[PDB]
Amino acid sequence: VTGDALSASDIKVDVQNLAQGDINELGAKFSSRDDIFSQVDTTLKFYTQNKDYAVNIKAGMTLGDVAQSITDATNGEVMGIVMKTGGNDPYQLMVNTKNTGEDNRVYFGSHLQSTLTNKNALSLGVDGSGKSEVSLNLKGADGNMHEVPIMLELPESASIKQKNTAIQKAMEQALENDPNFKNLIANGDISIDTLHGGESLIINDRRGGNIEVKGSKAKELGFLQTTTQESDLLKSSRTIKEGKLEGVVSLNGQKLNTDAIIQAINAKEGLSAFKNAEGKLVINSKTGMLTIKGEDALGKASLKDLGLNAGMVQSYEASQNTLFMSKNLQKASDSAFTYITRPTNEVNVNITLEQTTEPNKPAIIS
Repeated sequence: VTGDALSASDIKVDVQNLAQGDINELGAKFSSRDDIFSQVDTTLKFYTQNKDYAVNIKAGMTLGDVAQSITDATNGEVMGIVMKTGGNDPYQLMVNTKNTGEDNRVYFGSHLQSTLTNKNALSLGVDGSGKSEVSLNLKGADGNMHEVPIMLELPESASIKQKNTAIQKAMEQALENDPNFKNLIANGDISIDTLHGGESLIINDRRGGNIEVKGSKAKELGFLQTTTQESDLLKSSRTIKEGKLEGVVSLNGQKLNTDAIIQAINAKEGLSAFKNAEGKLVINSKTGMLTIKGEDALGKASLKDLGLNAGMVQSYEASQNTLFMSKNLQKASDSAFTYITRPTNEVNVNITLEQTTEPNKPAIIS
């Protein structure tokens, strides 16, 4: 092998890109690994390797705790690592992938994903009922859901890749042209990336808000799923205990056959509850926030029988802004080269790619 671009175990190899894992900063600066990361229970939501993960975070956890818990939630596929950086509080939480290749980008919050399987022409307009044939429903700068029409008159595409780019542009142009979205696209909270070599689009909202692709023509873009799953705020650890439970407890102040409790909860403004397929109490709040407390000794002692803890719990969405700022430092990406692309640097005639090469001066195995 000539130069320094690869090591093999008369062949000419231009190495354009190397395969990479993802590297992200998540969370604020800390003075110490031991400082408290969050004083509230909450969930860190992200998506990678085609899997949604929800890492539970408990009130009073340390930065060190959260780092490890990311690693433990994912079985080591996503590594929660602490790295010294700059400034007075040096410690910053990093979330880095174990693996290389495009499929390992980490998308925080919510996302919808498409798969185009044809290059047919589409016109995206307005149906005979006056409704957008395709529209994007996202959470706006004001905290309310809004509808962004997506219009597009596109002849047959030469490839699936140029079609998707076009859609991407259309969606990006719409969002940039709407007051409720202009700055969410500028600051990176809302993005629309292409993936799987052009075959797929992914809308991601790092704040975690609902995403919907609506309209008579959503299917034509290839969204199997057209809405993201609003994930529930609080779920008991245990089925509610059988028999006489006693005392008074509060949910955001509001005083109290897990059925009886459900009906009790639903009669309170901005709280909702239901019974799971496992028989468990699930409580929601409009604010994304719950504070559980016992209103008298017996209540204090009965929270465990409802599989609850005295404390505050927050939706990811409710706590994203304070606990979970994210910035990508390096994007997971496939390797790219030519005698061809691949999701790792190990290209098996065995070859490991180590560096890019300069045009007209490639690696020669001989």
